Amino acid sequence: EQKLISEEDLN
Amino acid sequence: EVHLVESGGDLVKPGGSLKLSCAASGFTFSHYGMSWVRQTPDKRLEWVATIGSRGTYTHYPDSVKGRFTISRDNDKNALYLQMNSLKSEDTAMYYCARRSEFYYYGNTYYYSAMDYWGQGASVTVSSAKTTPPSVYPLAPGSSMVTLGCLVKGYFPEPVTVTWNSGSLSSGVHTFPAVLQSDLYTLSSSVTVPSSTWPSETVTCNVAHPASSTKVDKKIVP
Amino acid sequence: DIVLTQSPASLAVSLGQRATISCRASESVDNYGFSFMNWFQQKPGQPPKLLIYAISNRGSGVPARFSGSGSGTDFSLNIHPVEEDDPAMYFCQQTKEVPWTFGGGTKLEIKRADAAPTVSIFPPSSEQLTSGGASVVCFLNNFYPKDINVKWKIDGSERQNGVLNSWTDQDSKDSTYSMSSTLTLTKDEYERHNSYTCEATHKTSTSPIVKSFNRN
Repeated sequence: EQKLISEEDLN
Repeated sequence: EVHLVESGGDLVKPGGSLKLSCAASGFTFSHYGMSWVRQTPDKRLEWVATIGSRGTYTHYPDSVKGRFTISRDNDKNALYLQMNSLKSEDTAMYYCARRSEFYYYGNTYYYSAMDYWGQGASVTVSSAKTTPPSVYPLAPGSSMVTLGCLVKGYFPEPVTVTWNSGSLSSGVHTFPAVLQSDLYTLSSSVTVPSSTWPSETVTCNVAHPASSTKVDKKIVP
Repeated sequence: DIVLTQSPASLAVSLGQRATISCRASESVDNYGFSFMNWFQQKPGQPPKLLIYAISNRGSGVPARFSGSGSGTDFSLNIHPVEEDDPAMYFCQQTKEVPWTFGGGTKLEIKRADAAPTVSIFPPSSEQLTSGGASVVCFLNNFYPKDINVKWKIDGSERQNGVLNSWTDQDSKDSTYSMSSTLTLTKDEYERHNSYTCEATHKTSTSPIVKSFNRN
């Protein structure tokens, strides 16, 4: 899967 | 849904300063890192700033390094861009954008994907004075007819033209303004059936935010 | 810095055809298995719009007609088929490292059938007049291709001063272009002479389309 996300969902 | 609205655009003499603000809404502002990208008349887009979600990390290109500073107030859902020692080269359209990172096959990576942009804020750095434009109607010399408005001698860009306050959208042609010895000039034309004019009014709405101008020249036969 | 070179600079494609814009990078943008290559679409008067991210991922609300390909230092944007809605500016940005530089941009225009310009000529306004000014406006609308030429004749003689030209971007509804030419003169210089003519010469004919009026 490939998708953009928030910096928050990053960690 | 996601809405970013900019403000603070204006004319500024060299060595001056300006503070652009960007109103964010429709998503949890505090979870994303925002950015600012400007575009000059030559159309080239140039990333100028970016701040982290919490607002602790920030970074800029050697371009505005030391003169610009990005900031955010998550409680007020707002992004800001303070500009100092403004050169004429900084004149451009300033946009703010949301950033998204990347989920690549089971892991996460900082990506800096600007997925949403505000309408923009025009910024001009010139010593030239602010001059309202002169709005002149353009009616036929002697099933359809073409009309237009002349907008001469104003500075700086931009101005917004409209016909019948937006009622007339099709058949309209608003051309790019031209630069003539520190004074822009542009025209707009609208074509309508001979049935609607002069039977019904035809007026153009012009406006120069730089000098708080707003003329409504009704075209007459 | 890692500069991107976009080619071609502009492009004309018929409706339903394929449009292929390229983007080449200075250093390698590859990393972790992907590449920080991004494409934006900027329609005139609007803020750029995200089309693709990470080489081939479509942005939200971006139809499959748009696709990205490439690796290392070479990438390209593909639009097949091309629709009326596409004429715009397209940039390719990189984000593998600061500064995150945008490509030069590629202008995409719909290639359509030739069309003759609709010419109109307007006399200085009653106001501009009782203000010491006189500008003769001439509109050349909805024509194709973009290339056109205008000449101003006063009492039968060309003039090359006081003229201001401005082209619009390709219209999205009828793929036609428009141009505005303005001859600006002094009030007395205007009342001096008497017959003003606007003369257009477009690929849609060898015979110039002329419109004029007598100050009378």
